[PDB]
Amino acid sequence: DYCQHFVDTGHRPQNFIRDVELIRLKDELIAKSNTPPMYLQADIEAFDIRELTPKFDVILLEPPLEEYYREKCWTWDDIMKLEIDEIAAPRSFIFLWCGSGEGLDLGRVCLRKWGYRRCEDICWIKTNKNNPTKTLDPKAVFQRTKEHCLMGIKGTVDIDLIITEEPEIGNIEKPVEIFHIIEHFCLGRRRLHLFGRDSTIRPGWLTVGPTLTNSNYNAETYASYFSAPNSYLTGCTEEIE
Amino acid sequence: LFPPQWICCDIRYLDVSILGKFAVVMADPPWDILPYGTLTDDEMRRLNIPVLQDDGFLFLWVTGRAMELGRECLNLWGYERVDEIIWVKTNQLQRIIGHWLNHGKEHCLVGVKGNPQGFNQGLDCDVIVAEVRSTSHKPDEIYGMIERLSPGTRKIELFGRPHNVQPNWITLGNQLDGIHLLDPDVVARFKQRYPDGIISK
Ligand SMILES: CNc1cc(N2CCC3(CC2)CN(c2ccc(CN4CCC(C)(C)CC4)c(F)c2)CC(=O)N3)ncn1
Repeated sequence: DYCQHFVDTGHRPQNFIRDVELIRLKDELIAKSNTPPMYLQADIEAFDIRELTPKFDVILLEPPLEEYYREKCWTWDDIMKLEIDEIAAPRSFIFLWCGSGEGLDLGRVCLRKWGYRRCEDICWIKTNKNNPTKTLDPKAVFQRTKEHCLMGIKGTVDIDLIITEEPEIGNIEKPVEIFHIIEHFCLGRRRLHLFGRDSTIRPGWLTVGPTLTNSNYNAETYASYFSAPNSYLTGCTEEIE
Repeated sequence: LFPPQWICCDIRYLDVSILGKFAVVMADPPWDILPYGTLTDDEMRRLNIPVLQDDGFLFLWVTGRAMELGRECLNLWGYERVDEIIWVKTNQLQRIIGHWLNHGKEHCLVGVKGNPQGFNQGLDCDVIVAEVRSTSHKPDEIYGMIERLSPGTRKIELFGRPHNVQPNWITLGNQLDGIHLLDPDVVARFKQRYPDGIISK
């Protein structure tokens, strides 16, 4: 009984999970297929999203929820009004970080509002092996030790769990493992990360965010990486000669 | 009456109003998403869950598309989803055991109704880690979590199997042995509503 044990010792049940065919060639294929990293500082509340082109095969959406700051926040009100479907390809994927509270419901309303159906629910379980006590949201019945990243599809190897140790108070980063889960899906090469930061910029990805300190985005340069004969690459095959 | 009690019946047709009020309801519905006896989505929507509680909590296991459907039923029945439990399925070595990702977990929505009072919110955390028993079985730790949250209270499980009977719980399911009831007021309202022991229309 790890739930009685956490009630005893403050060690969350996930503290005790162990281990938390080698075909890492797919990692190299992803890496050779990856467009140079591109990034653009932009205030997304005030930013006409349609200026971002072409349409994206993957959108990763990491809005700064008020609950990430326990000790500008975006409300689910603001998020729901983002015109995500105006920049998503007709067949495309979304990965949306919903937190652990109302987001688990409001983020499903977003996925449907923008045209997706949820096919995966990916949980970031946070261990506290390095500090066995936390203050609760008023509505909470239990202690919240996880965050949810909802996966949505519109149109025609990995587990659904990420286990890392709870980040330091006021660190809002999400585990880089999410990027590995996305890239191993091989969903295409137009990959957009809204509300990324300097710290998340990454090959194969376009990052847009208020806090970026530099930009290099140019829509014509960016669309050039996908012009024929590279328009349909999964991101997991060889670059065409 | 503290010790286990159960009622073999079809939960669609039983008159749950005879059972009184409960501080916790738990349900592991057989969503149509068939290897056992399934229920259509309207049948699920129509279950008379709202009569079972005035204030308290609902625990609602979900999978696949019931993850959205169960959010619907939970709101339709008058609840607010205020938490969500996941059970991480391990082996005996405590390593981890939906066409896009393999599924290392199962979800349980937590709903609140009314203004429940005198519960111990915060005692457990929203993650259960436990080994898989038979197929289709919830882990037993959920009852310990639920007891720590609402000790001594009347709890009712919908769609239990015989391995689910528990002290302080009344289990309803169609594969249970007969009708075993010890709470006096319940035995009363049962005899009044069913003077012949058949649950029909
Ligand atoms: C026709 N109306 C009925 C019907 C009925 N029962 C029908 C279903 C009942 C019990 C009696 C449960 N059933 C069942 C349910 C849910 C799931 C899925 N969850 C499994 C556990 C989890 C992984 C934690 C979350 C998912 C499952 F695998 C099996 C199996 C069974 O055989 N019986 N009782 C009264 N009226």
